[PDB]
Amino acid sequence: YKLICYYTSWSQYREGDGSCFPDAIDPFLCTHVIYSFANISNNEIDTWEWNDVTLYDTLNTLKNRNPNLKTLLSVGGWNFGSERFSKIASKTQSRRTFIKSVPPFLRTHGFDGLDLAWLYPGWRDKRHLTTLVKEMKAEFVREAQAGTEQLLLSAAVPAGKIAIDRGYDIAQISRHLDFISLLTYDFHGGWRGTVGHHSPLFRGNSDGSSRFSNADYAVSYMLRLGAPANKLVMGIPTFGRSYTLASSKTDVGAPISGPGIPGQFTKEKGTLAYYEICDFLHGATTHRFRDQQVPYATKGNQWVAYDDQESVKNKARYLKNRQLAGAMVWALDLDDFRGTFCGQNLTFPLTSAIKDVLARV
Ligand SMILES: *[C@@H]1O[C@H](CO)[C@@H](O[C@@H]2O[C@H](CO)[C@@H](O[C@H]3O[C@H](CO)[C@@H](O)[C@H](O)[C@H]3NC(C)=O)[C@H](O)[C@H]2NC(C)=O)[C@H](O)[C@H]1NC(C)=O
Repeated sequence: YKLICYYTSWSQYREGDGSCFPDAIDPFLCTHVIYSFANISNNEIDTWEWNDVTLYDTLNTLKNRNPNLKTLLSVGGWNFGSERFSKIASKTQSRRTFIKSVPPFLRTHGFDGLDLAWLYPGWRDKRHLTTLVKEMKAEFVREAQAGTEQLLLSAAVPAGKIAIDRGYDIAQISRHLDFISLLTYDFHGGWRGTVGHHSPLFRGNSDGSSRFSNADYAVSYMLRLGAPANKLVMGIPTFGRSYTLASSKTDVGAPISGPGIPGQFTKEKGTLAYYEICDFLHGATTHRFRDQQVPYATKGNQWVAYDDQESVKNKARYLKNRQLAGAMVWALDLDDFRGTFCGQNLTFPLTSAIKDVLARV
């Protein structure tokens, strides 16, 4: 089984224990670690953070301890204008220059592959995404003639039904990618004046309008569209989403006035790292959706939807039963990487729980 784990560049700037450097990553925890977000300048892949070149080095040294560990660099991301990706891929001239620049860059900094994080191509881009993947892979195949291990090519893909149909020719890109990570954790969040869970595993017989907004449906849909199970990786979040209650109602369908208050360390409205949630739980009321099989907690006027060891192991058992390639974890830096916030002095409690299930099966 594969255990793909993302590490984010900006997590280094979090104050106190919140600060996370590649240095803190256990070399034997994940099978693949992806450094989150390279930029594109002059139509060539390039660094993002001022000290990325150093961090790349720190991350890749982990391979000295675990020679089997693979690392990839992800291009794109949320702060990267999709319109920018669109303009690059749409023009053969720009596209070819970008593709040409990747292998040398990856080789120079010690990466074993590239992860495409074009966050949301429109319907006009679907065709160009396919071309980008095909041509990028053809270049990786050609570069391997030089005697080195062929570069890996992966892509992060949203799990939303509409998003998939609109910009992804799954049947086509699946044959060129080494693995596809399904972002099965963005099924809810703010845009609606109601409370809800962003990463439910199952539909939950309750509501009906959105029988497509759960992990099980997304996985089944990808399998139907042509993505081979041995190339599909299910995304499991290590963070939680927070909301500010508009009333004293906390049950399903409770009104919302907006995202929750920022966390002490992550300082981003609407999200909390798992280590922040562990602190939040003290004095909070915990609940769990039996149908969706995911928990949520409330305190004062704050409502949090998250994943714990149990929900995470459950999702791991699920992808195993569906014979998928493995699991993907968004943000090792959002898990209790120090292991000093969530009681048990266990570092990476969420990621380790996933590894445990995958290790059994
Ligand atoms: C990722 O790469 C992009 C593209 O190289 C980079 O953004 C670009 O940065 C340029 C220089 O900072 C911007 O040009 C600036 O300078 C020119 C001439 O001096 C001005 O005419 C522009 O108005 C000015 N730009 C701005 C926004 O003020 C260029 O416009 C900008 N383009 C884009 C699409 O962003 C970006 O900084 C880099 N990301 C990081 C984190 O370094």
